[PDB]
Amino acid sequence: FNCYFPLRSYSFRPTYGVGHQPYRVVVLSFELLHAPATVCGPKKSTNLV
Amino acid sequence: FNATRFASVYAWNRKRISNCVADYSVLYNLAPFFTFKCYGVSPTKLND
Amino acid sequence: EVQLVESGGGLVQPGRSLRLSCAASGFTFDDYAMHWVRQAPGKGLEWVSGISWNSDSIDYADSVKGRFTISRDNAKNSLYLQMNSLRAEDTALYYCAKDRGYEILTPASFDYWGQGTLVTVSS
Amino acid sequence: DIQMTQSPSSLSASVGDRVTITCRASQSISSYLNWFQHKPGKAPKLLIYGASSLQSGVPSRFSGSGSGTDFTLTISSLQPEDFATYYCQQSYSTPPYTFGQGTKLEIK
Repeated sequence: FNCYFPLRSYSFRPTYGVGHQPYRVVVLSFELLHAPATVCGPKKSTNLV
Repeated sequence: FNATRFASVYAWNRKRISNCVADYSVLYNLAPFFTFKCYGVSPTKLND
Repeated sequence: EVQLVESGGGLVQPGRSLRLSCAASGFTFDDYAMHWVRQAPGKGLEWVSGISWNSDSIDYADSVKGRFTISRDNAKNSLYLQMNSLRAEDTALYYCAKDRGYEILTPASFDYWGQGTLVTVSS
Repeated sequence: DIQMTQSPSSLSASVGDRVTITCRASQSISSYLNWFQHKPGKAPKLLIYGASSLQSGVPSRFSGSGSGTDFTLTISSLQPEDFATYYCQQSYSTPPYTFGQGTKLEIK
């Protein structure tokens, strides 16, 4: 009494509506900064003019 | 809640409540009320 | 804080008839069950009779079946008990207790009691 | 329960034709059907998973469509190695993974 388990299980079923269907979420956090960068978009180098 | 006699399930009693302060902690603080299922709103934020 | 006033007690000869009145004023009487119980002068409590909120379900003690009858007046918020065919064992004290529920035979027991009235059955 | 019906059973065409096969359900299954190709001499292979999602590695000639109670598969090219038996399977109803009857395909 007055004590609840904070974890509740989502009961996903194929008979549910769109508003209750499970959705997979992937969130990308970019550490975009002046620091030495290591994740680079595909690009071609060029001679040093 | 503390009524001596309830009506039948087919003739379920409907009571309208307004223009007063509703203390939901009283219902939350009575042990005999074993079953407290709520949907569409969190029981903790009922007070606010 | 509710009030339970009982009257009708006294001394009567065996085989006579009398009436006991129990009136309540501290609560709503139209939806509560009421009971008459007996405490012997030298023994413990014993249930006698009782009536529900409405005069539909009625019960009596087995030892007093066919002898005692009860009535309930919701207009004046009280009840009456008719004492008939009294014998030597009915010289005990009688209480007027209020049941917590509304029916006659429920696991809920008597909630509030009243001061007993003394009756005597002797010559 | 659920019942799946195959309106065509044996179909004849040529190497340069276009063929269609339909699978009907007793009630709506919400586009949850799969199409399987079964060669008589080797292990059967899946062609379509879901209503209209094409499995990787198979030619784009096959095309699935339909939603609700009826579903359809179409071949536009009919390459000469497309001889097999085609099945429609539901995965939505309480009877788990019930399959429909076979659908023979022959070229002539």
